Amino acid sequence: TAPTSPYAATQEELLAFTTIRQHLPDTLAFHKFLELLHLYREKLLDKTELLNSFSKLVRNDNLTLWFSEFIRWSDNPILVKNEPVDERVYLPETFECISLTYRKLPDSWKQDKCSGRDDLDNSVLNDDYISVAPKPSHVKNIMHHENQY
Amino acid sequence: KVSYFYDEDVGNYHYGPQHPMKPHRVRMVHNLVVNYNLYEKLNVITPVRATRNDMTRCHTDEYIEFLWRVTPDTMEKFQPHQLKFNVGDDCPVFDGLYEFCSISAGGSIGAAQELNSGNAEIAINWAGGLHHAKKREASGFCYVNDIALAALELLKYHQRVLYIDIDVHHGDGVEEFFYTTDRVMTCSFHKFGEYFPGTGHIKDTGIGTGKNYAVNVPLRDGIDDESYESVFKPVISHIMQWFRPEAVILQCGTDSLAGDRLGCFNLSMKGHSMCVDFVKSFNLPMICVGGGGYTVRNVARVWTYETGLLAGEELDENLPYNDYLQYYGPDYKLNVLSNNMENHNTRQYLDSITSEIIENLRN
Amino acid sequence: GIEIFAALNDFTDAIVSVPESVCGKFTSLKEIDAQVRDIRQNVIQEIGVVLKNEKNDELSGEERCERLQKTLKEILPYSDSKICLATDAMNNIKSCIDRLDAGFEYVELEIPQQLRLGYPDDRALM
Amino acid sequence: MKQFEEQIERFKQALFEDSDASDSDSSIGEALTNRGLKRKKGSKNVYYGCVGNSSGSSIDIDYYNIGNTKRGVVSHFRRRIDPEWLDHDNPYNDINIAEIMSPLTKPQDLLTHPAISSIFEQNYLSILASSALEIISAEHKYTAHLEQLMVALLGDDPSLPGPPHEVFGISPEQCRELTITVQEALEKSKEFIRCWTNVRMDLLRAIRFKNKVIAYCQGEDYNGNTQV
Amino acid sequence: YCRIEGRDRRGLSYSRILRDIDDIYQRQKHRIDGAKLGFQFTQVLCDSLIFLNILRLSDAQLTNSSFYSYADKGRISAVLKALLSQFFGIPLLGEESKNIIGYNFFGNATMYVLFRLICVCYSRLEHIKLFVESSTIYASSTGGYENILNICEKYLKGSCSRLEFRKYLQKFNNETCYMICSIERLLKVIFYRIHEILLDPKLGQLLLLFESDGANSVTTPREQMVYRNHVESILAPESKIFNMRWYPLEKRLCIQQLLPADLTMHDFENPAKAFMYYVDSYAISHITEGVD
Amino acid sequence: KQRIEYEAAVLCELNSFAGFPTAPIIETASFDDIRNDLLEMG
Ligand SMILES: [K+]
Ligand SMILES: [K+]
Ligand SMILES: [Zn+2]
Repeated sequence: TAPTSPYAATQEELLAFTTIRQHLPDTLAFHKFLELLHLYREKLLDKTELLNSFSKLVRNDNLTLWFSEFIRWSDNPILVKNEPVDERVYLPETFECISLTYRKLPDSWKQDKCSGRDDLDNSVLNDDYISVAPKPSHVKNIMHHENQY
Repeated sequence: KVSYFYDEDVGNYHYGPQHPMKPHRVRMVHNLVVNYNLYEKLNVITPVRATRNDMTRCHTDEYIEFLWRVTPDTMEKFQPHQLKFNVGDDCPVFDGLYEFCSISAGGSIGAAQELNSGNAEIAINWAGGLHHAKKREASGFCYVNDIALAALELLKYHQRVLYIDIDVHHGDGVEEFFYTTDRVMTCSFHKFGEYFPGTGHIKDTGIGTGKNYAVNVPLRDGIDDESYESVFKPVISHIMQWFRPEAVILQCGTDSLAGDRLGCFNLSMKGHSMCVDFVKSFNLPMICVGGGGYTVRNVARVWTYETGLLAGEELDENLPYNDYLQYYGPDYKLNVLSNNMENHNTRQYLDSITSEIIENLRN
Repeated sequence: GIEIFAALNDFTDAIVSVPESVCGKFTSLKEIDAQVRDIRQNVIQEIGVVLKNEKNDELSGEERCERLQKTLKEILPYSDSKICLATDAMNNIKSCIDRLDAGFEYVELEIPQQLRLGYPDDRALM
Repeated sequence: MKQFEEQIERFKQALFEDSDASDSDSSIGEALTNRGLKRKKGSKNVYYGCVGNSSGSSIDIDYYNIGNTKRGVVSHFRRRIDPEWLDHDNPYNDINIAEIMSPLTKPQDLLTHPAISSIFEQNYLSILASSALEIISAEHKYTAHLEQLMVALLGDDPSLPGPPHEVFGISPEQCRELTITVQEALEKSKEFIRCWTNVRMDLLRAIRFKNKVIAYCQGEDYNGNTQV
Repeated sequence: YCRIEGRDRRGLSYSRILRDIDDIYQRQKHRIDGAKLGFQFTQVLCDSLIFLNILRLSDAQLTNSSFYSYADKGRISAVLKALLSQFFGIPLLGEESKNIIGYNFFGNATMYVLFRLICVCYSRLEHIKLFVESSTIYASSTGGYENILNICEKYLKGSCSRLEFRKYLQKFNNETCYMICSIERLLKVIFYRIHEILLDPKLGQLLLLFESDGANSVTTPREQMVYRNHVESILAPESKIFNMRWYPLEKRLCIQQLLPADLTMHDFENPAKAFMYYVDSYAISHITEGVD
Repeated sequence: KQRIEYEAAVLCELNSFAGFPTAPIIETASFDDIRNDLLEMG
């Protein structure tokens, strides 16, 4: 039988919306209502302003409440915090270069210890040079993966 | 008399929902080794899980302890510290991470200890060889860098080690580990350009007393068996002439085959196994680890072939009925082919880089 | 009326279900079986030298049996693994085959005679 | 009112829309970074280090609820009727689901139906049964010797009338330990065989039924062989 | 095959074409890198038989499609023939004035896309012919290019399948010869555009207007400007214009995109000529051309 | 047989209209059954 699309319109909501249009005395009021919905879709119409115009077109309180319940409206102080990222995620590219990719380390980073190192590994392993890969900036011809079989 | 390390648990781990890296592939390999009756020609061992004191000779104790304490359901207190250690997006946190790291690193250190004590010449750890993980952060699907630990173990008895790398990506963790020493020489054959990890330039050949003792072979798209052979045999031969290694760590990544998920080469099973043949033919102590490989049917078949050929046997062409047989349809053969992808290496280019390398190696 | 072949359509699913259980178990066996063969050949040679008592006479019968005793003690933990795997496989295949058998009992009923006994003239009967 | 239903569903989808999304039709190729090219269909998976981008915008899945269960779907290769797309661009072209999943309805169809015939051409039972025999035989070569030693140690050996500890000089306190361990070993080795034999005999029952059916659904094309 | 075909199909998308031309135009208008205004697409169409080859392939494929009823095949074939002959002038000291007057066509996005497709098809066919002739292996045959044409003819009617097609193509070993298979895709897009024009009721006058301007000798501005105002009026108030100009002397096709207040003729050899054309525009043109 | 016959129609329709269906989803138990199980375990 027929398939239900994702987030498809349910029967209760379609019923309620057609009763909303019916309470709206005119097809012009219904068209204005579609205009409200579309302008909210096109990022020119706010949420609360949609609710306000909806109420000033429906002039009915319970339908305003049903809308505010369907719109999922919630008035709370929107909190925006700005947290910087940890120094170690970008600091490498301020280090005095040695070659294209290997950059000398600063003394504050040669100050943590590996506890299982014996006298051999303190003379074979590399301690003060990192490998800072290069960073694209503005790539402007992107390749795709074309083989679809 | 080939030591073959394999822990039964490693095939039960799981990186994430749609991640490309599946340790399960290793299990598939074993499931063809058993049904190919290679179980009897190999000295099969079970690795001793590496402790925490074993893993912090390369890495830092802070990073290793973070790996120890973290947990996928109690990382609401670690979530701040997550990306300080590069963990989280393509190196996720999953259930049982530290166990998997200990399994792989323990396999590698065990192989090195087998070779040290004459108990064999060739060792195999198909579930190790993660060359991207750095000293203080994860990097590109790898958390602990077992190969550096294997080499740090080998260097107790042997005097000069050679690390050969035929993963299409560059082996940056290993190269950066031993970049200022002459006792280990790294050699990589990697696609270069707009590619991960973006290092590996033909002028990066070590510092300090490590000068000239690294080798980067920056190839290009579409390379195939003959060109790869033509650039692989000369450089390897001159390294064995002039460096005189005593131990060989061969990294056998298989994302350099034709059809891979994240690869851009055109090798095939013959083109890939030529490298194992040629490096084996020098009669040296040889550890032979795994690596990349993200199309798992290819990885299984190729690694099975290379094990049957490292032992000395001649496996059939057809495939023996096993549990993962239907992964290999519709042909069911141990062969991995190549496609008509167009090469991008003009002969003049290959010869130019080969001559530059060899002229570097004369010191 | 006209008959669907429900049984003949389930038969083809049972016939596929059968091999998988035992597939896993067979491989798990081959491993164990292959890490025990040297000890078994040891045991066979030992029993032979102890039972002939006249063909390989280089021993002290008190020790020739302490060796056999130790070797038998070594092989004991493998027999338990084999027994667990054999009982698992037995149960799985038992259920699957009960299903397949119950099916074939019916698929032989809703199939026309001429399709399993031939036409009443393609029978020699001298 | 179908257009009105489509409008209501579209408005519901707009409300449903996530806080952060990808609007541009072009997806991010390999591209190894997101700077500049955010809002590019998959740029949340990309950053500085970014081994690659495994998920392309061609395997993306859309869920549709039917009855009580939701079924995902690959919706990049829909009909999407347009000038640019040819039929042979579709990987799943000419994969007929209606005839792969269809029932038999006719016995002889067993030999022509695509999927079923691909099923009666596997010989996985004939491999497993022979593997079972190969496994039983080595075990039995071991059990026979254990059994001979047992009848010797108990004493029911026609060719050994004396006391068993004498015939191979050992203390009568060593013979009891030996007999105990031999008994355990023999009993376990017999049990394994008794189970594996049932496994093998049921595999053989399956093989017998399969061949009987292959021979029934051949009518007058019955030449003795039944290798599909 | 996959890289070529994927890059191809990803190239000839309606919106992608429009966005390309729009980006170039926007870069000109503001002189970002010193680039001044003018033409945004230029290309030379030398041969006259290649167009008949394209017509042949088109009719071959059109007899074997399944979207259109019996009459739309005739309609679309006719429309393609007409727009080929009329515009491109392909046969289906007192005479140079023609070759000095560039013929003008004004249309909307559909027409621009149609003409971009046709130029692409022409370019690929011509590159094919040149490579068959100059390359000294398959040129040695009498009609290797012609053999290719006949094979494609065969295939497009349903007389040959795609496997033989591709394996035979593999004989050339050439990506340049890989480019022959794309003709089916290009033709499908073209037929679609043309059909959506035949249902576009505003089409008629448009092409009719084209017919009208195929009769003058050498135009004075006012005629072209009132033509352009006609076209700009026939569309809704929002639309753009696309100008396609044909130089039969050089046999060159040039394309540009014009918004309300844009210059149609960019080059004036003396300020008096410029003032003349302006005053004419101020007189007739709906909005003065050349004003900021 | 009835269940297979229903699923075939569902998938052919979903094939024509929306896309090509992937493998059946692996989902949890029902809400009712989870409830009853937590009960009898409680
Ligand atoms: K080095
Ligand atoms: K490499
Ligand atoms: Zn790799």
